[PDB]
Amino acid sequence: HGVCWIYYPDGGSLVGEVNEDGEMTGEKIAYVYPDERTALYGKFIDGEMIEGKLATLMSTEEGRPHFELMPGNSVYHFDKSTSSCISTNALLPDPYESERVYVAESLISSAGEGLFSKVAVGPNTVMSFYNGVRITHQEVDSRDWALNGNTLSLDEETVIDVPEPYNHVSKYCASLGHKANHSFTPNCIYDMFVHPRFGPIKCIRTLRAVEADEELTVAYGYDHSPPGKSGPEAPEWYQVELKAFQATQ
Amino acid sequence: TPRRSKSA
Ligand SMILES: Nc1ncnc2c1ncn2[C@@H]1O[C@H](CSCC[C@H](N)C(=O)O)[C@@H](O)[C@H]1O
Repeated sequence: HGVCWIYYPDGGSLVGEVNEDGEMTGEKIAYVYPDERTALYGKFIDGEMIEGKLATLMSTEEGRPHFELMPGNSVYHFDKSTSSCISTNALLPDPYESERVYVAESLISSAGEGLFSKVAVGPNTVMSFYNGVRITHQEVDSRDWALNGNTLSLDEETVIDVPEPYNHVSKYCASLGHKANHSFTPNCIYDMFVHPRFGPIKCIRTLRAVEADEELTVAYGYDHSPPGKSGPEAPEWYQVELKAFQATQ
Repeated sequence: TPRRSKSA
């Protein structure tokens, strides 16, 4: 029997034996996270996760992976959000993310909560996921900023959002990317990611080495010179910090 | 003026 490994540009991968139709279908298929250690092992159909259990990729021999199931009952499955449903299990955290980041009071004055690293990692490390409901750019761009605190463009046709009350960890903790605060000197970036549970979303990836307990920040990238109106389209707190920065140094 | 979401 032959084994196929399909790596996504983000570092994650699908591995297992394919059927006659050459499809990733069976009870022994697995999605392996970017650390090439954490995995979701179980039932998949044509590469789509039906029932994946947390496991650890122990070793690989001639392309053949050996997994060891983690103790526990938590199960995961493809659960792509819609414009109204963010998740079937809002309180089930992502296992990879749970070992890399945590939420706490931000070190940035009056910035509420922030996202912090649990471990020291090197450059280009995926740390968190930015899942949320999927809505149009027209809907987002047509409403008050008060409702767009957590909106992130996925692509030309979709915007990901984490609307109230899901912006509270007590109501939603499946992903935590929306908890990272803004910085004009960020240590992370938002990057494309294909997640076995959340589907196509964005992730938070480090730009360089980060230490344990260091706050993770990303440049929100709001339009500073929007064509059609001489005024940076962004919330007040952003415009304030922007001026302070452009004057800082 | 139009875009009101993260990422530049
Ligand atoms: N550099 C900064 N200065 C002040 N507020 C910031 C900031 N970066 C982010 N924020 C705040 O972050 C919200 C971003 S969502 C990030 C999580 C948020 N601080 C929380 O506690 O849920 C924004 O609406 C704004 O209130």
